[PDB]
Amino acid sequence: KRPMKDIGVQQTRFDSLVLKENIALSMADILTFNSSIFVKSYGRATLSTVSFRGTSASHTQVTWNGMRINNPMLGMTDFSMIPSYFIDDASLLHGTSSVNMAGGGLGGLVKLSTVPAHQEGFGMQYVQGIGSFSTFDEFLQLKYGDKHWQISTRAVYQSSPNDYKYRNHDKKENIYDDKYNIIEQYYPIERNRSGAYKDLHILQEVYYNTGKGDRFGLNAWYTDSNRELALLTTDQGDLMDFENRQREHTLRSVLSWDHTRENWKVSARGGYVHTWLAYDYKRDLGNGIMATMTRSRSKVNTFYGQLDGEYFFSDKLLLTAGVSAHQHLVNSLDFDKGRIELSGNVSLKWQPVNRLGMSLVLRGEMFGTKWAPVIPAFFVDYVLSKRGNIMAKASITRNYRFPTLNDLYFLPGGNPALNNESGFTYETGLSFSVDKDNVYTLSGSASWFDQHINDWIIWLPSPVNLKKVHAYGVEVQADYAVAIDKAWKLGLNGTFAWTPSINEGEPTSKADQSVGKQLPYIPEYSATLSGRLTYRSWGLLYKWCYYSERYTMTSNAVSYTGHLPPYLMSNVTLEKGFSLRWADLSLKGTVNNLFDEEYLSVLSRPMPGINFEFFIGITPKWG
Amino acid sequence: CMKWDYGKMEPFRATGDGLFIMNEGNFQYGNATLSYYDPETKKVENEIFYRANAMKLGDVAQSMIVRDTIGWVVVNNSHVIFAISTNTFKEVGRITGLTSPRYIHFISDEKAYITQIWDYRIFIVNPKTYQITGYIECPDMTMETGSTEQMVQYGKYVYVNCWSYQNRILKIDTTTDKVVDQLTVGIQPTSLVMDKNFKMWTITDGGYKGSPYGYEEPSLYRIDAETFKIEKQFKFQLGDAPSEVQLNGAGDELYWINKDIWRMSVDEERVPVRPFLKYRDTKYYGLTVSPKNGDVYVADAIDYQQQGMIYRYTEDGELVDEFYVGIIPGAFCWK
Ligand code: CNC
Repeated sequence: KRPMKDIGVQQTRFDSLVLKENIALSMADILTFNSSIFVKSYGRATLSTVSFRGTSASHTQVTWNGMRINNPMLGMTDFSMIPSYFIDDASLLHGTSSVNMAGGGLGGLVKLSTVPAHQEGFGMQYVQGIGSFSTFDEFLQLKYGDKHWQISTRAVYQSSPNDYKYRNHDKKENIYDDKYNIIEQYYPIERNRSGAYKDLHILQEVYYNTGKGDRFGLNAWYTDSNRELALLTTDQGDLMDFENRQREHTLRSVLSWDHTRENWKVSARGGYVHTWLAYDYKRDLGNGIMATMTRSRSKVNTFYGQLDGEYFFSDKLLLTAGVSAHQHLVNSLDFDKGRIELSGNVSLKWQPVNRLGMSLVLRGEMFGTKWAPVIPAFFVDYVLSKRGNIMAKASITRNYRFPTLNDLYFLPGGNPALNNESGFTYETGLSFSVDKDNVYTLSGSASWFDQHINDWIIWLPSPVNLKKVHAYGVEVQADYAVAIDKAWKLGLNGTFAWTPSINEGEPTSKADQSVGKQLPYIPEYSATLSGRLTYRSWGLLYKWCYYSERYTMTSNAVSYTGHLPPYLMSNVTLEKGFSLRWADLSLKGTVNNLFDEEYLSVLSRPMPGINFEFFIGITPKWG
Repeated sequence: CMKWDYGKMEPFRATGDGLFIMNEGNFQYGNATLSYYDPETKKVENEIFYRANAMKLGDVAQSMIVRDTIGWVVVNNSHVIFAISTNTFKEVGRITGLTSPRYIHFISDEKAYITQIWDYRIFIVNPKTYQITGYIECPDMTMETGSTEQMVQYGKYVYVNCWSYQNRILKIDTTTDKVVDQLTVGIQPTSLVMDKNFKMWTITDGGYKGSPYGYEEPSLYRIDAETFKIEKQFKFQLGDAPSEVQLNGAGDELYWINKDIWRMSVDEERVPVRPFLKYRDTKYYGLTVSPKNGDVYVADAIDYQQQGMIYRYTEDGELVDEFYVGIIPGAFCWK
């Protein structure tokens, strides 16, 4: 059933209709409503932070076509800048499973890739989206194929002013009189300010297949972003002449070569990424002069190469090896230096009997000039019962994460002599699948994980290490699909995660009420539920997300000005498809914030009420 | 399956000679808050501004000035200075339309100077019409690294220091509203105070290695009032970040953190060796001295992301009290 590579591995797979369901969704929205991951984002087209299994953002690695995507200076990825329509395949490697491909993925790994199409001749697609607040979305697809070549081109453009009206509960405007006294105070109905944005993404793919076992590929991805940083809720006055801007130009390229044979296979790969960052903070004073108060520029160049192998001694024994190299040449204007990163791994997969299965992974790393202890990993898989496919899993590892480039080389606070975090993990879980005779398909899993973080890197008046953290909990997910009638289909996907994140560090000072406390901005509970109903050409989709209370203080103390209520959101989409002569029409209307909540997900960050969105999709048909 | 957030007011009736604590809060969180402490009954009220007004204070509260029964709370990251009553904590007004103000200084009942960071101008406001009535241009000051922090007046002049990315203190003539003379000190003079015998005390930060001006030994100065000169300079050795050299009620005794809380007298000589409070593995962020009895309050910020604690010590040095306030207690003011 399962492939030899997937032995004793806990992961979740995003299928095509989840990713290709809407052109306005970034990967932050995909992970929010389709997985138990916590995503910290105060709206649309804004910084999104992923906390995976009770860890920080720096503990989650992102790879696009095998090349790591995390910003080397910050160590974290902004998931809001990755359109879902630019991703054809996504996987989520949980905990120990991240060791199978990456290094310091203490939380986990997010594996993104682009898949070759199967198009004969020429074809194209155009989708246009119109919604509230004067938002506009466009997406254009061009492709061609002739059984050896596969050329594709995509473009995504998104723009909006972000001037939604919200009722402000954190500020009171006062009505004066002839002698400057407050007579009445009312909660104003303001609009989001300094929130406009314009994004451009272009993706180009060229694929070649000799048909003799050699496959070549080339992907190029260009990003042009122009976003403004919104004002806080507690910001006073009609403050015009104040602009924030974060321009961001970036190019990702990967070259791939695959050489396959009877039982063995070798894959070579190389890439290059260039990034240019620009932050502005200006004020218009006087009459026409616009003085500048903050100006930051940064340029990052990275070269990537990788070589993988795989050998089959038989159908019940397997060997893999691989070497990876990254070189982050950073020339940040306003320190200019970088790191060389090497990783190698050798793995043995063995299937001694039909039920039992074992796997052993050995990985070594060397970042710049400092080696790391060998990272081992053992995965074991056993089949408790063939009837209901009840299966048991277990794993264990000792993972290490290197400090980011700012933790090492930075202008105000640049400690070079910094240790690397370590984490000891062990997991166990069960799974099942009760597929019946085309009536329903129910499958799910439940896994327990216990993980210890040591030498966590934190800045406090500057890396100071410390911060021992204990992360554990239970993950549950289940899928269901039943055909009520010959024309009605229902699908339910639900996930749940109880993820305490307790810090066990020695009490700093004497009044530290933080030992044994939940970490800030990490919910203890999370749940998602997605329902899809299909009737001929009609389709109704329901998305629901639940986050428990998120604490803004390490002491978890009750405060009036720092309280975040549990987050519950509901989105509904209705889609209708028509079949014309020279084209196919797909109409869908999206309703976000169905119940019109006046809420606050991130402290002092206003968020819109009920808003709408309407899409038109045209796919020409030819001979 | 729904979410909500409102607010409700509360009738505070604070009396006695209390102490106001301005909790800065974190940065781009909007959790700055104000606290009140009563030294007689040892009772502390947190979040007095929000509780009595049903609205948040703002972001990064910096300082506060009490004139008669009206206190002016300046909020840095919200471009606002709130005017509240010191007996009910009700809002009496606001000054809005500033560019990250630092401090306010009233030179007359109809005029007041406000100093900003990231600006080369010193605002002039009317504390009654609530409007800006002009600006003061600091020479050789650029918008990129503009900074002026604290005001002390001496007769017809006003003295300021230029902290962030600056090494200069300026003298302003209030009659003509112009900068008349300049003085040069070490890198980043943090705070400026005046004593009973008319000698300004300023203390210079180190630099926090990496800064464009580079690092320099933190120092202490005793600039004279009438004529600038430099009179005397003190050396504090590298690896330290001293600041907040405010005086006592009588204005004849110095107090600065510099790791071990020091206590120096005016018209004296080189720094003593015995600290007022040697060290008890605490992270002291700010302090104040009571003008009534002489008790010394020191603020502990712990880890900058939780409720801080203030310790109350007598003039001798014995602990009397300790209590919790908002996040990062930054400054103190006496009702
Ligand atoms: C100690 C500290 C603090 N800082 Co500095 C001071 N003194 N800071 C530092 C020191 C070390 C930290 C560092 N290397 O950045 C010090 C002096 C080097 C530093 C730097 C600066 N700081 C500055 C200022 C004045 C401020 N700083 C505070 C944030 C003032 C803080 C007070 C406060 N109210 O928050 C503060 C007391 C505690 C921050 C903290 O660690 N929080 C705990 C942690 C959870 O927070 P965090 O968000 O993860 O921390 C990061 C940021 O706060 C950042 N940061 C600090 N200052 C800034 C300014 C900007 C524009 C940005 C984008 C980030 C920062 O530092 C951390 C590392 O990235 C400030 C609110 C204090 C105040 N009331 O004056 C104020 C912001 C004022 C304003 N309206 O802009 C400087 C201009 C001073 C200077 N010239 O050295 C400078 C700006 C940096 C630059 N790019 O030029």
